[PDB]
Amino acid sequence: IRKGWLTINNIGIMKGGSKEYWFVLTAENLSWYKDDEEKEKKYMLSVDNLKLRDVEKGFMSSKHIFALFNTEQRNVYKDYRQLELACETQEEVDSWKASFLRAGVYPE
Repeated sequence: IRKGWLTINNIGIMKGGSKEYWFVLTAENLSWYKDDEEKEKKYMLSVDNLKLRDVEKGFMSSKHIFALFNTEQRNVYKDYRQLELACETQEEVDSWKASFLRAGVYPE
């Protein structure tokens, strides 16, 4: 339902460091790509069995941050941290959060 650039702050330490990925969100799944060519299909998350949260109060304010997480089903991202997603502006974060909620991501 939505396509665009989206930064991930929590990436495995072996390949860690905040990185920007091309992200496609649809009703069924979350698809991550290296670039807007939409070729790699490196990894994905299921829309169902996910929860959407705001970032911790007092956390870094250099980026507009929100996170995807879960505790009830085995649909969790790599067990390193909660999937912290970030954007340059608040509008992009709100757009992504709304798209996730429409897709079927449970709020909080």
